[PDB]
Amino acid sequence: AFIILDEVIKVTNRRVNAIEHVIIPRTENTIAYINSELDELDREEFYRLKK
Amino acid sequence: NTVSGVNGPLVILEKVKFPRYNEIVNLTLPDGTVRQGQVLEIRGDRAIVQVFEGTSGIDVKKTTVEFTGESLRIPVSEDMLGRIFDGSGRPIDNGPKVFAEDYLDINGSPINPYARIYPEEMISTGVSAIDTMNSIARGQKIPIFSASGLPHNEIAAQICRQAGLVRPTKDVHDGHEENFSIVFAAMGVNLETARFFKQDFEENGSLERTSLFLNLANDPTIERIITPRLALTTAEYLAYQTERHVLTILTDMSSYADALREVSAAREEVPGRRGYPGYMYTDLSTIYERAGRVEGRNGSITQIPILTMPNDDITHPIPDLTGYITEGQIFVDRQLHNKGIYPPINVLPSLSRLMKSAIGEGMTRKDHGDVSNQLYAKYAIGKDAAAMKAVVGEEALSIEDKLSLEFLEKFEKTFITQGAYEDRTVFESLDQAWSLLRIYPKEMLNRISPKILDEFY
Amino acid sequence: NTVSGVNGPLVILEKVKFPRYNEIVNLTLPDGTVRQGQVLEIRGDRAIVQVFEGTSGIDVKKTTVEFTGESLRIPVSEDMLGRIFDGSGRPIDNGPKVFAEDYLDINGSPINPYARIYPEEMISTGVSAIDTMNSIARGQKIPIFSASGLPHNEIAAQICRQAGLVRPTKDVHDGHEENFSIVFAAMGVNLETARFFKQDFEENGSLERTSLFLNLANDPTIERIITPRLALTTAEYLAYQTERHVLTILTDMSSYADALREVSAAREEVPGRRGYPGYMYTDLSTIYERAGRVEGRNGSITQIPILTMPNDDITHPIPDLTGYITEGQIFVDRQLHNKGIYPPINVLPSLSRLMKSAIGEGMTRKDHGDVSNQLYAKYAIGKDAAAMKAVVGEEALSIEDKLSLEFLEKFEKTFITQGAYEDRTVFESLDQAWSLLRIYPKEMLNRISPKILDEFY
Amino acid sequence: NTVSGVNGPLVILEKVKFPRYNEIVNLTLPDGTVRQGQVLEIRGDRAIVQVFEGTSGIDVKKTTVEFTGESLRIPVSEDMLGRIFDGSGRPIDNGPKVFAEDYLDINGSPINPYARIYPEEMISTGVSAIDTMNSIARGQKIPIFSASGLPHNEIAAQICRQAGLVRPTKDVHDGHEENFSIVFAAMGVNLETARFFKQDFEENGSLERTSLFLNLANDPTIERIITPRLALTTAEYLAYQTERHVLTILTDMSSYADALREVSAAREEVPGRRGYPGYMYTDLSTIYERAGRVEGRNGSITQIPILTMPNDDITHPIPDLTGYITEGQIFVDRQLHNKGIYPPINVLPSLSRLMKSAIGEGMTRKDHGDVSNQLYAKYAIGKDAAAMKAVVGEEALSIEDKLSLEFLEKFEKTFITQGAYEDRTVFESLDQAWSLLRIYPKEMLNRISPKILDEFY
Amino acid sequence: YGAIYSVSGPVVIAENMIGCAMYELVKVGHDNLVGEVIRIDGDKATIQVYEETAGLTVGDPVLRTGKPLSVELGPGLMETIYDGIQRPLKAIKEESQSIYIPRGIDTPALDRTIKWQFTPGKFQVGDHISGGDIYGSVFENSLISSHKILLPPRSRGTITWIAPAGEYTLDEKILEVEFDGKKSDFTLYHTWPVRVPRPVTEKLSADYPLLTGQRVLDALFPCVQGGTTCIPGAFGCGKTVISQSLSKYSNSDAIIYVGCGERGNEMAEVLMEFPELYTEMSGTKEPIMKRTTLVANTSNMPVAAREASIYTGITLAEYFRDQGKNVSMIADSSSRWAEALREISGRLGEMPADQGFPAYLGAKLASFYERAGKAVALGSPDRTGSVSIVAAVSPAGGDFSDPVTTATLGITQVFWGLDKKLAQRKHFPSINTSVSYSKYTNVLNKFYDSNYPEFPVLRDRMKEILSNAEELEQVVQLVGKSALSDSDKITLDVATLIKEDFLQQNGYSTYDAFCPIWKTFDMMRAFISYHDEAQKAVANGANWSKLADSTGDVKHAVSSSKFFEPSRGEKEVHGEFEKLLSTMQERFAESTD
Repeated sequence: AFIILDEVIKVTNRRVNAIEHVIIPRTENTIAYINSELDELDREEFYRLKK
Repeated sequence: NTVSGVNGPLVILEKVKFPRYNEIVNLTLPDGTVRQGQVLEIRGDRAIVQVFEGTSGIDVKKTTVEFTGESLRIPVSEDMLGRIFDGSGRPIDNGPKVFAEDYLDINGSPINPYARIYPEEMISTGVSAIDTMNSIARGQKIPIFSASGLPHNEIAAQICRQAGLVRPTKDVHDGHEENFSIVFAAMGVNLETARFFKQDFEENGSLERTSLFLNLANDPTIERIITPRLALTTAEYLAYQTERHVLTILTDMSSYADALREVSAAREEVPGRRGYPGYMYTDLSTIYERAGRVEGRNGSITQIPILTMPNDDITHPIPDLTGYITEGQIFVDRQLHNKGIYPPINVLPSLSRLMKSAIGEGMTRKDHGDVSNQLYAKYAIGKDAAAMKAVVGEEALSIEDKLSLEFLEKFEKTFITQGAYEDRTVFESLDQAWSLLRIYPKEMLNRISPKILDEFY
Repeated sequence: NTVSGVNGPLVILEKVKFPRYNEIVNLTLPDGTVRQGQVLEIRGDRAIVQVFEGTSGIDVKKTTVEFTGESLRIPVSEDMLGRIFDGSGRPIDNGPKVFAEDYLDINGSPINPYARIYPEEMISTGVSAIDTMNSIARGQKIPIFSASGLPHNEIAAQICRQAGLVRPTKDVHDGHEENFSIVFAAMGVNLETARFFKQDFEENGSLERTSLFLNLANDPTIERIITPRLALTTAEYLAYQTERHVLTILTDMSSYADALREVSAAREEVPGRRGYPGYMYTDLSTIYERAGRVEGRNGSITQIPILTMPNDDITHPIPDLTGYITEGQIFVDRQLHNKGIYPPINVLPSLSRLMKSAIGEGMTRKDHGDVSNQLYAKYAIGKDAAAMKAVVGEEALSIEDKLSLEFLEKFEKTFITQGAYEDRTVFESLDQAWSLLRIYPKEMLNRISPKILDEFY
Repeated sequence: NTVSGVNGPLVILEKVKFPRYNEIVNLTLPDGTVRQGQVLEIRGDRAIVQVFEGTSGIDVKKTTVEFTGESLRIPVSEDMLGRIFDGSGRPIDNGPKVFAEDYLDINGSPINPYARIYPEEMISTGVSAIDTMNSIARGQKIPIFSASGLPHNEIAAQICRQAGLVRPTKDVHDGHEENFSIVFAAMGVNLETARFFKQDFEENGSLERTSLFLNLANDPTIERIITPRLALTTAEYLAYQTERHVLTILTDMSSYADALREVSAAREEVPGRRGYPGYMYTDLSTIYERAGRVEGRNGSITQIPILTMPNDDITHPIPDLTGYITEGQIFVDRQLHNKGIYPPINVLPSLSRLMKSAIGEGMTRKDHGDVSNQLYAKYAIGKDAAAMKAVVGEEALSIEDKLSLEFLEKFEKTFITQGAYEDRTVFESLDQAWSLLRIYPKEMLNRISPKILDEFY
Repeated sequence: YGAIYSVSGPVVIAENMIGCAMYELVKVGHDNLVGEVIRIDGDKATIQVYEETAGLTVGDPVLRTGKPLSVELGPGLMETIYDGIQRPLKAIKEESQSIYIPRGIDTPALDRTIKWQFTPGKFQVGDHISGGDIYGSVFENSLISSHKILLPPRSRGTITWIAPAGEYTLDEKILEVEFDGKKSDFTLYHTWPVRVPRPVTEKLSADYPLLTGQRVLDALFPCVQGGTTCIPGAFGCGKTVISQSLSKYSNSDAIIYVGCGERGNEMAEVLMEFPELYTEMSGTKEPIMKRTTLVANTSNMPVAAREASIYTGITLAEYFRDQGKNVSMIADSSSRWAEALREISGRLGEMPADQGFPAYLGAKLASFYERAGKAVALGSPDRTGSVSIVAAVSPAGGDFSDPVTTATLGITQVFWGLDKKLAQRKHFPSINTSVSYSKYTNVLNKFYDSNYPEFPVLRDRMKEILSNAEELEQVVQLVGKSALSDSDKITLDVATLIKEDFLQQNGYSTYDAFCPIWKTFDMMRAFISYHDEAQKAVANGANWSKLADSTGDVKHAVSSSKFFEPSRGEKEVHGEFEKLLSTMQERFAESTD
């Protein structure tokens, strides 16, 4: 039981580190990139209308 | 009368209030060439015209106009096949003009004798991934969604070469009995590829059966948009008067969309979301209108529009609006292309919502609609299992999922893959579907009624 | 005539059509104040002007004009060394009266006798972090890209105090042959920041060899845009007449861009993407052209502009335009600062286009460039491997990888860490690099030829 | 007397400049239908009018206009209550005249006497989740942020209908010596919903405690924003002159916001992000200014606005601006409604920032504050425990997690869940709380003073 | 009268339009095109012209008719297909020889040759009369002779003339009303403005459930006659199949099918399919057709028609409502109407401010909605009529964040989900309890309690099984399965059963033509009983595996339920499901010990 416990904890430890460092910041950066383009399409339109 | 001004490529005429709407006017320029333009709008003591040849040369006081008195209409013959035209139907080979037996309107709004009988008989394009999954019916218009990073021009080409070689397969199926003719319209496409299209018609031996309208990007914007309307009108004449099965292949919608966009930069009409006109929908719908079973119900026009996504996403204005007007969509994808697949067709967002009703057992089989339904569910799981496989490890896998991972690859590399010259029987397609499904027990199936399954599996 | 209206910093003047473009006019206010302005637009019996002084408080018929009849030019002199100015060329600390020996108009193009022979000599500040990875040639422009929460001011200060001590050492090597002068233009910065820069020039004994132009943010937005340009006109004069290498430090670029943006959303032009100007590029381009060797070929203008991202991204319209025009960038990072590394300049994506050109063999080794290629590769892979170490542990970390982990630490704490009075030289930097690089086997070190490798491990 | 045009909701009437701003005008039609409207803008020989009923169908010559001479104000009275009104405050009850005692402005402020004295003294809603855990004291404005995935109207009614049955119970403990009145404002409402509120009130016998104003959604947008403004003014008069504690229920702020975004279609006023005004702040503020302690301070006007997220986005502009202004917020989530808990207020991110400031005694107990800390912290931990249980299993879980789990199920199914016609007074709520918390020993209860903990476990 | 100022797109501008209003019917040009003055700018009127331009010149006359643009509702509406401007499509096929409307061709709003049998009302001479009171009735079909001829909304007076029973035309006058002097003579047809909500005696709260005929739609949140509903689409997920399928399966006295701006193939399908198939009301000789009045617009026809579509359609539901007929109006898809509105917004040149979409859009969507509902029929004899609006919503850009959907959810009280991932997997229509709500629920389950069922109890448990499954699935994906509680496994398993039997059904259930409430209740009742017995069974001790193996025979039997049709027990209560409960109880006995 010990030897197995020793192997499984090593895998569970890698997964926490992976989701924390890689996954979450990728979701932040991608969201942001798209946000910045997106708001500008709505704004420029209003300026076009006004002109 | 005379030019007051020119604003962008749009030319502002000052003129007296008499012209027809969409009336051709001829602008006399001092350079030995007279050109035609069409009043885009008629207004109070002025009209704004975009001139169909060139974009420069208009002068203030050195210009003369004379009103033709006749709005543009396409002069139509059913002898127009076996001729090479440009975007105005003028010859480029000197000699073969459109000519006429009748004169019909470019919008096709006067005649519109489209049958109130829903797509009926089967059509194939000889590509298994198309035929089985999103099955084409005559009069059905289902778009080809592509993305650039692709040999998307090669996929269009493949379909053009394949169209008319399918037709003896279809005669035998009894989803065709009558002549097959091709109407081919080119907008903003490369030089090399224009020679590929001519060459594909030549091989087939359907050069006589086809009309080519060739329009480049160095030919004007307004003139680009007219081109498919000429083509379309001629197809409607083919379908109605002589009860033919007409396939018009209309490439490239994206080029057509830009052209619309460049205008309205001096019109009073204002542009909506993402700088696209709000009546862009209206423009697409005029093109799309000639498509459907004709009255006589022995002819039809089937329409295949070719769209390359210029940005790659499907929520971009060009694809988003089109998908709505049409009944389903067909997705080509970059990812398959990368592995080294041809024709690379992803089927997961691909669905045609009028597929089941059109088709029946007499030219397909009853299991055609069931066997397709099974293959989507299994492919979908295989795709999610793959994504999870990367992140967590093989910890989130389960027995069904491991089987699904293999299924994905099996399907991708045997089913979807085939040569350019290759064409496929629908009945054949269906035995290859069953084969892939043979690696799963039957208790795990549920998108097929147990009666149906027992017969063909 | 007199003032019809003012809409923001635009002033609507009614006056006749006789003035020239950028002709100075003077506004007589009834408040006992005169304000100067320059014609941005001339129209049919009216002009639209941006005033350098004030931004508001402009009347109708109380306010009158007299036109100067003279276009906007800078009295550029060479005995301008050691004198202190503001953002218009008035003294604020009682530096010597401007005089005149030549007048040059500001247009980003005085006489423009910029480069058609590229730079090839080397300038070192004694900073390894900068010099090795980014080889600064005698008329290249490499900006400093930093972000908020960093001491960008402090690094700009390192350059200014350490320059003018390293340069005579470099004079003997034939890296230099002539004196150095610094022309510092500050834009839109705090009192506290402005004093810091002045403190650095006093402290060294280069207050007599520097020109300082101070613009604060509470001085008009129109004054702020003229400030970098004024500095640059002067800079070209010193280069021309007395043949010195002039280094220009133009800080801060974001402040300048905020000024342009207010004069583009208050203009009758619609601005580009993210509400940032459509000719924002152009405005930036004006500075940047004014780079390279100046006639007599022994003076030059070299540029380091200082940018702080106000939104922490290279996504933003300022970094992306800036980086295209210049030839490299020197990148500073947040992580390194937090840890206790000064200067905190990271070397991960810092890049020099004209690296090859800048290195020589009559004042630098030829191995500067070869060894650079190794450091950039090794550091880059090493940073990425470390993040990877965190995730995986030691179950996908090799022996070789352990060695990359050691190279990374050592590079950070030695190569990048040096105090703000520590002076290096190129030969020392190479020697220290060689040592770090030494633990790697021969096989590993593969982007550098065997001839070089074998001699120096 | 001559309608110039109609451009959407906005109507241009051409008649002289002698009217004042927001003066009611009458459009007299040959249909015998008199419609009143209010001038939005007045300009030289034209005014721009939004008609309350309809907005179009007026002739350009067969019409006349008359000016009332009175700007819009509400006839306010204490005998007005217990009656159903439209969005202009005109009976639909088929009851008598509105009656006046004063005419008070509905423009945004009547006299604005909003105190510089902070909230104390409990106002009871009769919902356990709100009252104990998020104590609202008079003058505070705490919104309910709900979604369309919840039954927002039904929860809103619940707060009104159970409110004011709390009051005899308060009078005995001596919280309230003066009476309690409800002002209920319904916006852009569906017909079933308008009727629903009256029926609920009738059932409890809360009908004559409240006045209901219904504006229906077929009624134009301008009427709709006027509705809460009418309500809020009536309330400020009852609260000031006859000293009563008033709870004002305003649903739906999202429909009010839409109206504001909606008007602008000939104005030279541009909106901000997502199409919603840059001045969306300003409009919110307007409702918000009537809310707080009245002068004399035993009466108050207490405001609970109800905001519906249409797409579950907390980064949606409507909630964000509001959230900054408001003294906390109540979050209601879809998840709990799904388990079948009703009301389904998750008290997980809900907060009252002046929680301590409200309670006392005589309408609360001393032990109220300590308990609020025990239950929130234990609950949060309960959610975390549910996820862990799924993973570890039931036969491998911790003691501390097991307790936290037990608490989650009881907490949800007893404290939050209450019946439609079951009133939950604050004294009643606090007892149910001790039963839930009892399961933890004294050793695990510690955000409670040992004095309390010894009284009640 | 007026002289054309400019023609820009199919929009015509005309100067010299005075004593004109803003909804006027006009004849445009020398071509005499049907048209309407939408707005006016000073003297210059901006007119939307409902036939295309291809040759209309400037300076041609514009003649105002002296009245608004209205639609005609008379007899013969049933068993005929019209367009959205409402000119008979069928009559167009013979005479013009063009199946769809030709340019420059005009045809009046209804057929003027058709003769109808008039039978007298409940009025005689010299009687006081009012609006929506029944002046007669016309035997309109064979299924229904329920077509009441009414005095129009907004009419009162005394009837000077009552004509006797007989055969007449619908142009041939039969009624004179005198109010103050001659009000007008009346005929079988009556006119109604498509821009006003039709008058009503009172609106009443909805409380009578309609059964959709789809077990899944009734099960989670019941439909009501008088209500409002959204069904999500995506334009390739078989949204059409379920729309047309609902229409057949739902049972009302009159049904109005409104194709807003459609494929043209899809419209064609319904036109063909309905006389071929049968009603569940025993309809004969073109069964379904006799019950439907059909509004057909394709997107390829003019944008004006497509604006007009919804409005004509709602007025038709409303006309029948006043007669005391209960109506199902299925309008598909409301997002295409919004796309027509975005088109108008840019063609006139009005400001868009609803995310690149119209100013008016949010309010126009609400205005359409408020015309639907349950009511006491117009006129004093008192009848019940109702209109349930089923309005399809689908993307106009984003997935639910498009303007259309955001507005519609605000105003709708019933929402039934449709997930895309399950659509591609074939498990449509998929109703997700998070993406679904009904505010009508509480009055509806109390209604079903009166009818016989225990229904409210089953609802809570149905919700609980679906609800926990979504949360446990998120732990399954990330962590994996190596453990998942005995109780948690059970919930997952049973939720699969609910998907397969209910949620999946559309040409996969051999009985689906109309499904009673009792049968739905009986089916769900077996699922819930299996659930409670199972969770108790693991807790009182018995392995999860032994419990799967012994339940065995019954578990399959509930899996197979969906194919089964009423053929045992009553006509709505089914014995195979009743038998099932008792056998279940026996399985639990084997399984615990």
